[PDB]
Amino acid sequence: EWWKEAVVYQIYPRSFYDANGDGFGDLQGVIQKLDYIKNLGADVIWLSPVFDSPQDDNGYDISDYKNMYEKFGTNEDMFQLIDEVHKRGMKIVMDLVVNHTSDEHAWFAESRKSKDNPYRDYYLWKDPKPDGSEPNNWGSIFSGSAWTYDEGTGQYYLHYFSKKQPDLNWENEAVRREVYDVMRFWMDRGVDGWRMDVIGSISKYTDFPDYETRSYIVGRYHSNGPRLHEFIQEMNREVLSHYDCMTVGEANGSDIEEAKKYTDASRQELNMIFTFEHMDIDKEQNSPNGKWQIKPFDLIALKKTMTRWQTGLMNVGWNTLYFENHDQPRVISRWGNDRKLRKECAKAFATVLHGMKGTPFIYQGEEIGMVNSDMPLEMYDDLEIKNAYRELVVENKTMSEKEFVKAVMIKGRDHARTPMQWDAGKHAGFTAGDPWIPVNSRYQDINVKESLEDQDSIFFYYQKLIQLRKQYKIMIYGDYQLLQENDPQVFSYLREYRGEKLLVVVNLSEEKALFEAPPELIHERWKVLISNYPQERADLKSISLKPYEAVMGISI
Ligand SMILES: OC[C@H]1NC[C@H](O)[C@@H](O)[C@@H]1O
Repeated sequence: EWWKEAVVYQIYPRSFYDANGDGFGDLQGVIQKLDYIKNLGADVIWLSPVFDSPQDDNGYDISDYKNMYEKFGTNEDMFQLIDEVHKRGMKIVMDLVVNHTSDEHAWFAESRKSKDNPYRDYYLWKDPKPDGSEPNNWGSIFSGSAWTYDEGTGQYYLHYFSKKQPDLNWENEAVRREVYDVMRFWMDRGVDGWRMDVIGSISKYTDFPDYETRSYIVGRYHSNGPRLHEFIQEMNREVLSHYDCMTVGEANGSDIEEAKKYTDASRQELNMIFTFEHMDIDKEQNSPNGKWQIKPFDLIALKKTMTRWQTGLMNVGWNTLYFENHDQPRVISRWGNDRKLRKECAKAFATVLHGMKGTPFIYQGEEIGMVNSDMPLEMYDDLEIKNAYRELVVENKTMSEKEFVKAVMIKGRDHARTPMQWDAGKHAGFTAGDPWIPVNSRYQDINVKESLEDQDSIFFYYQKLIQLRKQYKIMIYGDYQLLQENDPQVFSYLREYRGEKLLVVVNLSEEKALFEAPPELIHERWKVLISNYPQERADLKSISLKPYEAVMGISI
C-alpha cells in the first residue's frame, strides 16, 4: 500500500517541456525535468495520455493503445522514460482511456464499414427513430447530441464525448479482453498503475432510455451503469491483481456511496477515485449552460463537501486530494486572489488539501502558483469551448457572448494547459520554438527559476508539505473532524492519531478572520509545523488570521 503514502505529480506532457523545439512538449522533455519533480518530492508521476491520437481531444481520443503519438516521441522514448523514473526511485502511472477510442482507431475503421463487420459490436450502434432522428435525447459532454449518423450503414453510433470519440461496447467480452491486453502490455513494460479516464461511464443502460423533459440532456444514465462494478471487479481479477500497481479511477458521477463501491479494499476494485463533488460547488445545479453557469466561491459548500468525503472514507476506502488537473482552472484564480496575495493564497489552498487524509495530487505549475490566462477567446484551443460557444451563445442564446467569455476566463480547461513556466526567458523557457498555445502573459513574474531563488516561494512551501507528510505519520493515517463548521472564512479541522493531534487552520478569504479552538482544545500546547506567515507561539486557543493565513500545528 505504498500508494497511500505517495504524492502524485500530474504531467500534461504537451505543455510540460519541449526538448526538440517544435513547440510541443515531448517525452524527452519529461525526462529532462524528472530531477525537478524528484527535488519537489513527488514519488509518483501520472502522465496525461501520450498514445497515438489525432488530438481531437488532445490525446483522450486514442487511435493506437500500443504506440506513442509522433510528437511525443516513439515507444523507445516511452521505455526510456519508464527506466528514468524507476532509476530515481519513482513510479509512473499512465492514463487508461477505455470508455471510448478515436474514430480513427483500426477497430472503429472496421466497425463502421457494415453491420456484419467482425468489429461492428466493438462500438454502440442504434437505428434512427422513424423520422430519422437520434435514438434518444442524450447529449454529449462536449455539446450537441451523443449520437452521430453513419450514412453507409444507416445507424447512429454513441459518443459521450466528441464525435471522434466513439464509445466502446463493454457488453462485448472481446472488447473487455482487448482492454486487459493493453493494460498487460504496458504493465509488463514497467507501468506502475493507471488513472482511468471517466471510468464511471463504461457501463451503459442498453435500453438507452430517454431522459425526462432543451434538446439534449446529460444526467444519471451517463455514469454508474448496471454493470460498472462487475466490470471493474473483472478488471481487478484479470489484470490488477497480477501486479504491484496503483489505480485511481476518474469517477464521473460519484458520490460518497459510490466511492465506497470503488475503493473498499474488500471489494477488489480500485485503490482510490477522483470525485467531482468538490469541483461542482461553483456551478448551478441544473442550468442548460452546465459548468459555464458559475456561482461565487462558497467556502461553506467546500467544507461540507470535502468533510463528507473525509468522514465517508475515513476507515474504509481511500481519498484522492486535488484542486487542479488538466480539466480545471488554476484554483487561486478561480476561488482566491492571484495578485497581491497570490503566494499566501496558493499556500492556503495547498495547506487545506495536504493536511487531509488521502493521496495528494499536484498538477504541473500548481506548485509555483500558476494562474489563469488573459488570452483572447480566439487563442483558446479546447474543443469544449468552441462547441459550447456554438450551442450556448449562437444557437440557443442561453448565454450572452460577454457572459460566456467571462465564464471561460474563470473555468476554461486551457488555463491548465498553457506551457509550464520554467524561467523568464522566451516562452518562459518551455520551448525554443513557437508554443502550441500561448504562454501566460504573466510568466516573467511566475516561474520555476524565480521560485527556486526565493526561500518564501510557493514551491518551497509545497516541498515542505511533502516532507512533513513523510515525517509525520498522523498526516497519512490520522482521522478527521471538521471544526468551526459554519464559519464563512475559516476552514479548520483536526486529525487524530495515537494520542497526537494535528490542527489545520486556514483563512480562505482576503479579509481578517478569527479562529477559536473548541473549548476542550484550548489548553493544548502546539508545535507549528508550517505556516504561510511567520509564527512564534505554542498556544493556538485563538488565532487572529491575516488574509489567506494558513497554520498547521501538531500537539506536544
Ligand atoms: O476523455 C474524455 C474526457 N475525460 C476526462 C479527461 O480528464 C478529459 O480531459 C477528457 O476530455
